[PDB]
Amino acid sequence: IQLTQSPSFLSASVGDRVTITCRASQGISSDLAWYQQKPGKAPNLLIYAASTLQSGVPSRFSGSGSGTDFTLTISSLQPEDFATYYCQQLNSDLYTFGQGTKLEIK
Amino acid sequence: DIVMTQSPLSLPVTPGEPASISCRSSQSLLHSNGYLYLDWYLQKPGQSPQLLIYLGSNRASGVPDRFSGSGSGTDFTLKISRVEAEDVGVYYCMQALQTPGTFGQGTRLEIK
Amino acid sequence: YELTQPPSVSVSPGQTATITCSGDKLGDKYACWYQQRPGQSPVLVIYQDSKRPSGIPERFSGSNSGNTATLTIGGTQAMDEAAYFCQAWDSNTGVFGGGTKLTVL
Amino acid sequence: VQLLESGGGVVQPGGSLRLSCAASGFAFTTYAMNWVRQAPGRGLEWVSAISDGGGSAYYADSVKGRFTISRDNSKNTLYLQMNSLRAEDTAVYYCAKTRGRGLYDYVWGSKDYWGQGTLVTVSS
Amino acid sequence: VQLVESGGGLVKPGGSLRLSCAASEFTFSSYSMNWVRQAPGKGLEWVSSISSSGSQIYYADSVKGRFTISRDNAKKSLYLQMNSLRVEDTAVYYCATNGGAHSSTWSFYGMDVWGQGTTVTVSS
Amino acid sequence: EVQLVESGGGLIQPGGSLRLSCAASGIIVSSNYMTWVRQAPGKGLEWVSVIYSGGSTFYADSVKGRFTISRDKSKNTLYLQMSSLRAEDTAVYYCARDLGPYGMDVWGQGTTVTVS
Repeated sequence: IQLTQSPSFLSASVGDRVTITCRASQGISSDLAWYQQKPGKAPNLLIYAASTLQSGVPSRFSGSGSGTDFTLTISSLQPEDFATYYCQQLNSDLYTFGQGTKLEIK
Repeated sequence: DIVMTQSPLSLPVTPGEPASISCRSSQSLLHSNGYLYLDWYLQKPGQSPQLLIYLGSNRASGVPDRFSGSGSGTDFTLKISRVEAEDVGVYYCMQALQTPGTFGQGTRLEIK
Repeated sequence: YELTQPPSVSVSPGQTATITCSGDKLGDKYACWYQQRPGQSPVLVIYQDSKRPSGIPERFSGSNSGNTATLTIGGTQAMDEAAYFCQAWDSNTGVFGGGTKLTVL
Repeated sequence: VQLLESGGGVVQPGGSLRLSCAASGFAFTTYAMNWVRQAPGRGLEWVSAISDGGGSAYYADSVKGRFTISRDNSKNTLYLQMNSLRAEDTAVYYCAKTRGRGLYDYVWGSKDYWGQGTLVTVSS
Repeated sequence: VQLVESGGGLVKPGGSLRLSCAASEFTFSSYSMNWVRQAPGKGLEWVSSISSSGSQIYYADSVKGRFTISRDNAKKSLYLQMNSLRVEDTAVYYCATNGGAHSSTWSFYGMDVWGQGTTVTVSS
Repeated sequence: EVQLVESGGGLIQPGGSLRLSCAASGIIVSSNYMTWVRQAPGKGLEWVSVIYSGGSTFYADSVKGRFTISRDKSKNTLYLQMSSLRAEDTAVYYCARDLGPYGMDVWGQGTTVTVS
């Protein structure tokens, strides 16, 4: 399967509403995990099953979409909310990731 | 029956301040297998409750980090780190040990 | 289904006792009777409405017909003073009678 | 996850009703369910709970015999039998699922997700 | 056989107990067991019953959904799970054999061998 | 509480042999799905291998015939036999625990492997 994030380089100031899109080419409908990676650090779960808040993630992070469309929504940005954001195929055999979207506190 | 009493009946607390809600069980709710079967609920005004604290000291998925529970045997306390404007509403405790499921009477944390 | 027994009956020692048991079409069913002397676990004394278990003297006579089950005790003595439970089975349900207390003077 | 409660309205004192908790977005095949009532301004009070596949029918005293519950494990729905309704059951009814799916997570215990509730009014 | 019961004690309403009725010999296998409770002020009540094989299990109307009779012919023991012990369950329980192998032949026999009863008390 | 620590990578001649290690505290390796994940410099994450809780193994198309995943129940550790190393194997590898519908809940710090 092929996962495509859109778009790669993304910029906004603090407080903006961001919508990072990882687009599923076939349509899987429940198998997404949102991976935020501080530059040169260890990634962490943000939303698993594409809609539910993984424990300890602050409530400003949300996920939405099911089927062929999927999105990452951040309700209110923070100066530390810059990272490279990954989408992953859950319940798979190759665990295909996306290319990576680099949000920038700009 | 397990009749549970909350303390106190009302806690109007300004936002940013800390708050503790205590509810004591008539019987012992400890160690059905080793845990404390008391659960904490918040019914925000006009909408349905969801779990805040389960098993006395632990919380469910996605709960704000400010909430924490404590106490063993019969005395149990909820510990809000910092009251804010979304925390308004009634708080319930429940004994989760015996089949007759009894809730508290309802203490609101409000903004005074 | 309920079985109705009189609360208690009494006869003088050496007499003949008669204790009844009532049920709806009870003469079509098998009824057992038990003896509960106070402070004692009960003992079966009559089953199948006519037969008498091993270890019981023949003066424990029971019969059934119509809507009444009856037990007859000729030559009643002192230790016949006991609780008497008429039993019956209906639709795989163990239902006990009221239990008639027999008193000897 | 959605907990759509159906039925409910104005029923007659001593009459009859049946309530539906249509659930979706989760298994419901290995999850227990709970029924919770709340008379107007009187607090959450318990009614009922069921096991993963029925059979385990757990009731309070005030609903002894008079209420019975069932589930449609194929269609993923929860049901609730009512008879001879009194005036103390005039309330809004919540169907709620237990946290979880293992044993010692009591089928009458923690209630993770709740519904929107439907009002059941007994009057004339 | 020679029967001895155990397990009766002080519990509060809604609590859990698990009685027992142990046999002396292995002739236990041929006996369909019955549980009969005796009130402190009244006579006897039939509680439950089980077949010799244990596949024909019946309960009284007042007790289904709460109690769980079970046996083990190789263990020569008879149990009675005692859940939601409730206000009028305080009594002395008797374990009595029927002799009839299956529920279809219970009416042809009577409960002959009773063990020493065990006192169960529920109160706050 | 749940920590993965990795060692064994380093600068190695092309086509050579090497092995990684991944000690685990808290998680038992011998009954959970452990995966090897690769990240080339200037690139993103990519899957390498997974060994099942029962012991069944799996590797990627770019990995088959070259690498081997291995374990130890006594030390609660995860290994990767590194062999026939080409220039494309220059990457940083992390060990993660696979739970199916649940994502890679815990991760390792990572070790840099360079080919020259």
